[PDB]
Amino acid sequence: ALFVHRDTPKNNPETPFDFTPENYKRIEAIVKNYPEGHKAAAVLPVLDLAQRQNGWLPISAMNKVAEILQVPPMRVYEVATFYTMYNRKPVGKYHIQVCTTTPCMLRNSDSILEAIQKKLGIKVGETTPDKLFTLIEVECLGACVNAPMVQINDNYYEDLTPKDIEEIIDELKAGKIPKPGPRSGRFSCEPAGGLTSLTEPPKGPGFGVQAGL
Amino acid sequence: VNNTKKWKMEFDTRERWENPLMGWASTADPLSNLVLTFSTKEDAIAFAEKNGWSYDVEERKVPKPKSKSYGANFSWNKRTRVSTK
Amino acid sequence: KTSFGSLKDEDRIFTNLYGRHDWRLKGAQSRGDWYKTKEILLKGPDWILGEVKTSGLRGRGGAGFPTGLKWSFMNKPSDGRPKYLVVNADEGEPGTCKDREIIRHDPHKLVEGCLVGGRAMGARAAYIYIRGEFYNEASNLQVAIREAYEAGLIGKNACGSGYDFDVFVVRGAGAYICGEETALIESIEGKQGKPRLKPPFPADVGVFGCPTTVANVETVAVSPTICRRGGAWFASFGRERNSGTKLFNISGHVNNPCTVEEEMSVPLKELIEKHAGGVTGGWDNLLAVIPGGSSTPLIPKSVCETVLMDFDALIQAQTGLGTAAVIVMDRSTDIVKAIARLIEFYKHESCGQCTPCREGVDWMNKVMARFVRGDARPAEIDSLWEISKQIEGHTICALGDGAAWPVQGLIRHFRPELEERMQRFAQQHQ
Ligand SMILES: NC(=O)C1=CN([C@@H]2O[C@H](COP(=O)(O)OP(=O)(O)OC[C@H]3O[C@@H](n4cnc5c(N)ncnc54)[C@H](O)[C@@H]3O)[C@@H](O)[C@H]2O)C=CC1
Ligand SMILES: Cc1cc2nc3c(=O)[nH]c(=O)nc-3n(C[C@H](O)[C@H](O)[C@H](O)COP(=O)(O)O)c2cc1C
Ligand code: SF4
Ligand code: FES
Repeated sequence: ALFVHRDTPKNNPETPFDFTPENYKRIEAIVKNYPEGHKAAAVLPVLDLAQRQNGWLPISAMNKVAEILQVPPMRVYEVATFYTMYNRKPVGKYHIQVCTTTPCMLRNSDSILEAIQKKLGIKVGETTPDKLFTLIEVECLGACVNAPMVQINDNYYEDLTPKDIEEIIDELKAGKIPKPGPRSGRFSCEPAGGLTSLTEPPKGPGFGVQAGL
Repeated sequence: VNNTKKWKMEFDTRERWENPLMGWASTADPLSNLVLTFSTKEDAIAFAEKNGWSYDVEERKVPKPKSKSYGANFSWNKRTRVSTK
Repeated sequence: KTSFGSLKDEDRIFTNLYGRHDWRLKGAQSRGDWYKTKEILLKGPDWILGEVKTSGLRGRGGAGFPTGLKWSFMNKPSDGRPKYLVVNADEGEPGTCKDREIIRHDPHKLVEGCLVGGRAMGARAAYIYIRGEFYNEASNLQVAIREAYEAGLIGKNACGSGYDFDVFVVRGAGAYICGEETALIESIEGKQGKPRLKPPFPADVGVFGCPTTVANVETVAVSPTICRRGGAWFASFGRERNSGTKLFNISGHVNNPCTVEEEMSVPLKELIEKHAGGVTGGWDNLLAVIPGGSSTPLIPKSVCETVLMDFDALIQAQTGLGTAAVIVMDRSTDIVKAIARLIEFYKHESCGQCTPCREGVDWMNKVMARFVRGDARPAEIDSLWEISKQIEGHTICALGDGAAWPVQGLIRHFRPELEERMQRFAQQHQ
C-alpha cells in the first residue's frame, strides 16, 4: 500500500532474481513485437513475465527488467507502482480478487466477501498463514452481467453464491484447480432462462453479401 | 515577470558593520536604500547625468523566443522523446 | 421505420456471441468470417472508407465519434513513419462486459476487422491492447491469431492480396485509464498510462509517434460485416445518425443479466423486459438506470419509460449512451451508496496527471462518503455540483468528465433523498 521502497532482507537489490533461459526466449519474442529503437515498450510484458516466474516483484526483477531492456530503473519503478497487478509484496499462492464495484455490489458481492473472510479467517488485504490465499478487493473486472464474481490468478469465477465460493476455496485447498466459469446454470453471458436471441442457426459464408464483391 | 518591466537606478553598496550593542547592521551610506524607477533606459540616463552621478548601464535581457511542441515529446526517431510523463 | 428493436438473428453481426459455436477458424469460416476478404482488400482503402462512412458507424468505444470520418484521417500519404491500427480491448468500464465476449467468442471476426481496418487506414500492424485481467481471452485471441497466420489470412501476403499486416496482442496490467486512447498509447510504449494532451491527435502522433488510429473492439469487428453486407444494410437500422446494431450489457437488478445484440434505437423498457426478464420485482420496482456504464449519468424511472437506447435520444435525456451498459437499480437500492462506490472507483482509477481529477475526484469521494451517512449539511450539495463543474472540461481526458457526471446525475434526480439522509442524520446525532 506504500509507494516508496525500503530495503528489507527479503526485498533488496541483492535479492536473487534472474530469468530462466526459456523466459529469455520469451523476452526475445516480446521485444520483437515492437519497432527497433523502442525496446522500452516491452517494459510492461517482461515485468509481468518477471511476476509470472517469481510470483511477485522484488527490487531485482525491476532492476533486471531495467537492465535487459536498457531503460533507467526509475522508468521501471513507475510502471511497477502505476499498475495494480504488479505485486511488490509476496502474495499467497491464490490471489483472490473480489470485485465490489456497483454492478457486482448490486448483486451482493458483500455476501461473498464476507463468506471468503469467514472461510479463510482473514480480512481484505491479509494473507492466510499458510501463504495460500491473499484476499483483496478490486475494481471492475469486466464480468458485469456475471455479477457477482471473483478472479483467482488467471481465472474468473462467476455468478457466485457464498456456497459456491466456499466450494471453490475447498477444492483450491485440496490441490485441484476449479473450472473458470459461471457457477449458475448458464454458460458464459446468455440470459439464464433460455436464450432470448441467437436461437437460429448461423447463416454461413456468403449470406447477404452485396453485389460487386 | 512583472518585476522585469521597469528600469532601476541603484548605487554601489558601501560598508555595513556590526553594531557593538545589538549586532544590528549599522551604515554610513545615505544612498544605501535609494532605488529609483524609470520607464525607459534614456530617462534613467538623463536623470543620472542631470544629477552628476557617474553611471553604468546594463542592457535589458529578454528571454528569447522558444520553440515549443507538445508532440515533440513523442517523436518517432528524435532524442527529444520523454521517457516519462 | 418508426419502431426499433426486435432484431432478427439473420441480422446479427456477432453470431456466436454466447459461446455456443466453435470460436476457432473452422467455426468462424462457416459463420461468414474471412469470406472474400481478398476481394475486400483489393478494392483499396477508399472503397472501405466509403463503406464505413456510408454505414453511419459511430465509435462503439463510448464516445460515438463517426468511425469513417475518424479512419479517413489516416488516409494521407506517408512520410517515413509506419502507420498503426491499435485496437482498444481494455474495457474497464463498470457495467461493460461486451468486448470480452467478442474476444472470447468471435476472435477471428476481430482479426478480420483488424485487417480490413488497417488496410483502410494503410496501417502496417495491429496492436490489440487487451486488458491484463482478460488472460483467458487474450490467450484465446492469440490462438485465433495463430490460426490466422497459419491460414495465410494475416502477415506476409495477407489473404493473397499482397498487403503485409501483423496483428499483435498487448496485455494491460490493471489500469482503467489505459482504455483511454492516448493513455493506452503510452501504456503500449512502456510508460505509465497517462493520457497525452490533444492535439496531437493519434493520427498525427500516436503509438511510437507514428500515425495511429485507436478503435474499439466492437467498431472494428463489425467492419468486415459492413464491407460484405453493404453500408446501406448497416445504415438501415436505428434512427438517423444512430445507425446499426449494438451490444448491450444489462446488469444489476434484472432477472436475467445478459449481453445481447440489439437494434440501435430500441426502447430501454423493451430491452429490459425482453432480453433481461424485466426489473426484479417488475417494472414498477425500478428506481434508476445508469444507461451506458459508470460514466453516464443515471436516469430515473420516469425517463426510462419512453427513451430510446441510441446516442441522440440519451443526450436529449441529459445522459449519454456511452458503452451501452445498462445498470438497473431497483427501489431497494441505496442509490447514494452506489454512486459513492462509483466515485470511489473513479478515484482508485485515476492516473494522477492533471490537477482537477487528482484532487477533485478524491474530494468528491470524501464528500460522497459523507453523503452516504448523511454527515453533511444541504449547502454542500450545491458546492459538490460546482466541484463537478470545476472538473468537467478542465482535465486532460474524459475520466474527469466521467467522474463529474454520476455526481451530477445523482444530484439532479435525487437531491431530496440526499436531503432526507442529511436531516435524519442531523436529528439522530444532534
Ligand atoms: N468503452 C469503455 O470501456 C469506456 C468508454 N468511455 C466513453 O469514452 C468517451 C470519452 O472518450 P474520449 O476518447 O475522450 O472521447 P472523445 O472526446 O475524445 O473522442 C472520441 C474519438 O474521436 C477522436 N477525435 C475526436 N475529435 C477529433 C478530431 N478533431 N480529430 C481527430 N480525432 C478526433 C478521438 O481521438 C477519439 O478516438 C465517453 O463517451 C465515455 O462514456 C469511458 C470510459 C470507459
Ligand atoms: C477514461 C477513459 C477510458 C476509456 N476506456 C475505453 C475502453 O476501455 N475501451 C474503449 O474502446 N474505449 C475506451 N475509451 C474511449 C476511447 O477514448 C476511444 O474513444 C476509443 O477507445 C476508440 O474510439 P472508437 O469509439 O471509435 O472505437 C475510454 C475513454 C476514457 C476517457
Ligand atoms: S483527469 Fe484523471 S484520468 Fe485524465 S490525465 Fe488527469 S489524472 Fe489522468
Ligand atoms: S462490476 Fe464487477 S465485473 Fe464489472
